[PDB]
Amino acid sequence: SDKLKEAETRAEFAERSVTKLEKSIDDLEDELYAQKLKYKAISEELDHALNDMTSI
Amino acid sequence: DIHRKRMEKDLNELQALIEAHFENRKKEEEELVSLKDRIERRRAERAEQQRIRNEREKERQNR
Repeated sequence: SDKLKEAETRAEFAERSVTKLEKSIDDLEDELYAQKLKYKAISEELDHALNDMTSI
Repeated sequence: DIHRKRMEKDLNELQALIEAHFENRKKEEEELVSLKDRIERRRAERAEQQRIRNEREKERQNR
C-alpha cells in the first residue's frame, strides 16, 4: 500500500506537469499564429508597394 | 471654392500622415521591449525547466 501511494503521488505530479505544459503550449501557439498572420500581412504590403514601382 | 477647400483638407491629411506614423512607431517600440524582455524570460524559463527535469529524473530513479 505504501508503494502504491508513492507511485500514485509521482503519477499525479507528472500529470499536472502534462496539463500545465499543454496550457503553455496553447498560449505560445496562439501568439505564434498571430505573429505569422501579421508577418504575412506586412510582407504582402511591401510587395504591393513594389507593384507600385511597377505602375510608376 | 469647394475645390480649394478640398485642397486645404488634403494638406491637413498630408501633415496628418506623420501623426499616423506615431501610433505605429509606439506599437513597434512596445513590440521591441516585449521581445527584449521575452529574451531573458525565455532564458530563465529554460533554466527553470532544466531544474524541473532534473527533479523529474531524481524522482524517476527514486521509484
